[PDB]
Amino acid sequence: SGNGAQGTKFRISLGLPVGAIMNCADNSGARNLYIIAVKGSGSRLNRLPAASLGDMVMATVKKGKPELRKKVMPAIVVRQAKSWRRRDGVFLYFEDNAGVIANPKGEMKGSAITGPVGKECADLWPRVASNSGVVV
Amino acid sequence: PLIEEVKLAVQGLIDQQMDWNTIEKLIKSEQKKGNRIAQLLNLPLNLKQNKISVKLDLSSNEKINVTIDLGLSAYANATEYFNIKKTSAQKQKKVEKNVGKAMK
Amino acid sequence: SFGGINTFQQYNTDLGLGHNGVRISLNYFDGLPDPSLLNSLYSNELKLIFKSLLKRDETTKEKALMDLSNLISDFNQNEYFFNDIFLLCWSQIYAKLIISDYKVIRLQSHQITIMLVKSLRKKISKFLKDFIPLILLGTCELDYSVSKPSLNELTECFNKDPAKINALWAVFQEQLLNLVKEIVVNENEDTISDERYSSKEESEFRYHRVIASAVLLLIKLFVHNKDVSERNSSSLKVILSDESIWKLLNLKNGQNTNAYETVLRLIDVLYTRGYMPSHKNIMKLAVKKLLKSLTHITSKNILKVCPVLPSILNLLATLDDYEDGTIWSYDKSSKEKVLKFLSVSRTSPSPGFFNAVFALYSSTKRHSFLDYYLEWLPFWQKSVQRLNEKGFSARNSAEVLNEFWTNFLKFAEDSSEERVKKMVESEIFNSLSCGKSLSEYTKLNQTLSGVFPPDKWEREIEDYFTSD
Amino acid sequence: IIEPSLKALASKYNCDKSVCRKCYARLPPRATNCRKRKCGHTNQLRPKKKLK
Amino acid sequence: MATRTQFENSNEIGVFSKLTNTYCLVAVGGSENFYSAFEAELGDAIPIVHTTIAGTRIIGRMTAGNRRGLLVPTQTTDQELQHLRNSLPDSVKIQRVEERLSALGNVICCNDYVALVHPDIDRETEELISDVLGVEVFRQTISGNILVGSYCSLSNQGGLVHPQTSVQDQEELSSLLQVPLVAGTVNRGSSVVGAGMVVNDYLAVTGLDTTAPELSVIESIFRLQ
RNA sequence: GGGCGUGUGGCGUAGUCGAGCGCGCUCCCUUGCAUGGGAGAGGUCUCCGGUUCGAUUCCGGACUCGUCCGCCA
RNA sequence: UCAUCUAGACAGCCGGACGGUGGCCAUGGAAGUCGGAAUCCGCUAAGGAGUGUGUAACAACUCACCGGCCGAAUGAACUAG
Ligand SMILES: [Mg+2]
Ligand SMILES: [Zn+2]
Repeated sequence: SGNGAQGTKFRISLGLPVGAIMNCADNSGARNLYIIAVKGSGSRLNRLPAASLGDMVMATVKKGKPELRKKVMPAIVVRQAKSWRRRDGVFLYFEDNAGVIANPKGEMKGSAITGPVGKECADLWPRVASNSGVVV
Repeated sequence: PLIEEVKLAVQGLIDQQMDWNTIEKLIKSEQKKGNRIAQLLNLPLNLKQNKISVKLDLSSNEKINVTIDLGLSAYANATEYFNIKKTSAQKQKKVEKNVGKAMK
Repeated sequence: SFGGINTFQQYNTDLGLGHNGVRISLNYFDGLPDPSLLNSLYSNELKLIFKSLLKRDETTKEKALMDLSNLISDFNQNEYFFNDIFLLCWSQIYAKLIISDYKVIRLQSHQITIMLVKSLRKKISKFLKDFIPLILLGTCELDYSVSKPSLNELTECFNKDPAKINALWAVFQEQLLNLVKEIVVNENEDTISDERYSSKEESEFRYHRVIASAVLLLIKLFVHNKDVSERNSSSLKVILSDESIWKLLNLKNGQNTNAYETVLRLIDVLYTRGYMPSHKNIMKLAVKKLLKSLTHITSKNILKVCPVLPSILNLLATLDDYEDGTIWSYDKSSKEKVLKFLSVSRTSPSPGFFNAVFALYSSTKRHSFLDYYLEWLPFWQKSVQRLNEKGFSARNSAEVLNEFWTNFLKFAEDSSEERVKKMVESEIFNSLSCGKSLSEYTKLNQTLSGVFPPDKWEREIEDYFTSD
Repeated sequence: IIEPSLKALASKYNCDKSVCRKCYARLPPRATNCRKRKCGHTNQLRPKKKLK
Repeated sequence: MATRTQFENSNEIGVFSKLTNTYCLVAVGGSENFYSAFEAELGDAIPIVHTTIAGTRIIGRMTAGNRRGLLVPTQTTDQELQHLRNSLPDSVKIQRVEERLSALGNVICCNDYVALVHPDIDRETEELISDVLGVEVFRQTISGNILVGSYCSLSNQGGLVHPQTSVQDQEELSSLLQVPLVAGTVNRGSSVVGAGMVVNDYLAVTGLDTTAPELSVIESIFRLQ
């Protein structure tokens, strides 16, 4: 995350390392996002920088519209599909990995989100919560 | 002396830590309301180099525009203009020494 | 702590609104408190409050006002703090604050001054001349939220005596006029608001809101003081002559017609007083601008400008009476403007529009402004047709139709011609017959009590039963 | 602005010093040698750089 | 007034607050300036409730409010529901909604008289809105934007809609809602106007980066003067 | 990485401290297997500082280009 | 190696630190203090045709010189263990 964080985030189990391809949930014309970096990740020998729900990543559009391909852009993870624990102790997970496109300040490139988003992401990014249909 | 009055006025407005564009708007309004100290001033103020410009009558209706440093006295600015005069003369003498051998 | 000298100000010797030796002015550039006085304040706390008020950001200004209010609230402990020096400084800052874009700043400033007057009563006498006009301007501000609380507080300050409030208008009337002059003549949109931080618009919007308040104040001053015109004629003339008040009469652009309405009221009040008749030039300038306004109303803005239209026509009728329709004579194309205005206005009807139209007709008929048959009737007929088609979809529909009938019926009476009579009957029948549910709205039926002899209406009912 | 006398009193402790050219030590204004061992008590001193 | 406010830096006030004529709701994790704006402008006549909806600071997008009633998602806990029942006046009705879309502020754009909803809501939820809020309902999209609550700001006097909206859609929605609508932007050009600001009959609260022409458009369309 | 040299009009190219020619085409004149002739336009001499009186010219720096030499088992 | 020294030295306080004369050239000015040369008398206990700050030029302040307090060694430059 980093700059555009609205508050802090509890530790969510990391599910999306570098090289992961997730679905592109918004209506910006991109089909999938390919994660090349995680904002705020630490440094360890041989350890891959991994992303969780609500994290801001750097991503490229591998499949989609040609004006979105072949460049790096920030993205926000909204669906994780690797099970994580909340402080009320429910273990929950979606059925796919999904993210949306944003600028470095966090406002969405698109306008609407298809499918659910996590509340740990909706609380942390208000534009995602603004364009989100259902928040769970 | 009147240049020193204008300098004391502009420096008093500067020492209030007032915004430069608001100072220029204050000069325009007082020129419209007929203040002599304001009307002696020219509005594109070079406060970035601590320099003002002032209108002086050529005959004791034509006016000339002279730049005055705020950090030196009016007599000291006059000595600087005299110094730029004196430096120009020496270059002219160097040109006169140049002319004969150059044109040959 | 505070440094610098206002040398330029010393030469000017104009105190603007202030009468206590400190210039008080609305413009941002000047009238700022002198550095030396600021140092003289009794406590450090007060001085910090003043620096914050000077800073541009609103959150900072508001926080300082909140602090000042708290200090005033604890008056007994802090009475020493508020001295003549505080009052002189406050007076200079208060003026700038009341013109502030943010309502909270405006409201708090007004509340604070009133508290000072209540707490320091009889010691603010020297400063009453400076403070009272500004307080009143706030009480006559278009926004209800700023004005209503301010007035209530003022009344409370004076122990709920109506006489005292009225007295204030009388006692400081010369000063109140000076404030109006300063806003109208001395100031310009640029002077009021900084160009760097505002657009060409907004700066205009702000000036207009402030000037509207001045006009409202002027109207109030005139009503309160009977002799104001005679005593302050020279000052009144300069305020009136300037086009700034008149520029407000533009309906092409602008958020509200409330400001425009205020100007109309002023013209009417001046006519009632006879100042407009007395001074021809002011009247002509006002009249021409009013005529121009008629052109401004257009199909695109008809919905927005509809409430103000009944008022515009009513003023015109009153003006026409002066000088035998002299007002139309001033403009060569005035008749054309009126005709155009009527055509645009008829399409959308607002409550009271028809009465205004009839009033205009009544004033104009003696001098034959509009041809009764060639010009007026077409206007009337088209109107009823329009009313019926969108009928009674509207709500006031019942009232609006009722009005048309009452007015048209009067217009028809002054005809003595068959076509008019024929039109009345045919239109009436059409209006009732296509109708909507005229009978069903009892009020509508009651308001539209009748249009013809009783027996005939019965014969028509007879035909409906007799019909195939 | 502080006050002229109070600016003088604060600048007596903050600005009217000398700086050793070798080890950057803040020194008395009338000093002749640096008081520090690491520069070897050198006499290469300069006035502390004022504003204006 | 359109009051300049931030939620700890956030210029979106409709996300973190829900303002009606009768009550106000604000998030629990808020700054002193953010609370002081609603406390000064609203006054003591109108209750301000510090609330959490479904464990989230976002409350404006989670709930849809009216002077007659308040709608909350299924995930709202019993402690939050009881706290809202105690803090709110007896006039308003609070009822949980069991519906898949579950973010009622995004789904529903509503005022005192008439409401716009997401087209794909369930019929039981539509009847629940019509019962609790007492409000007639239309299923419509604003130029293809299904999130009418996020992309419209609505009050009794007027409405602000999305800037990239077809004009034909503007008179259609204006005739359907019986209020005048203006296409405009908030928060230095942000498209999400309903998330950008909250409004009622006499107050509008917006972000600090909302510019002066935008604020003038707000006060003009909502008649706050 | 280092060394050495290089930089001119739209293009090529001449320059001793006091920017010319040719090519492209602007116009005019001139006529198969389409020419020639005459007046044109065209440079911040790669850039920035100093010297001089004035640097394409002298010097210093930077940019750029072209050459040459360079790791291990 | 030079100087000063109970006929009062060096630090520290306090007082004076003057006239011819605004010496001669030169400058729009420069009067000790932008520079070029000379650099002398008077009164002296003592005071430079000036050590700096210093003003357009002045004015003003301080110096190196002499004096009251102090009463005895001290200052500069250099050399090497
Ligand atoms: Mg490795
Ligand atoms: Zn040292």
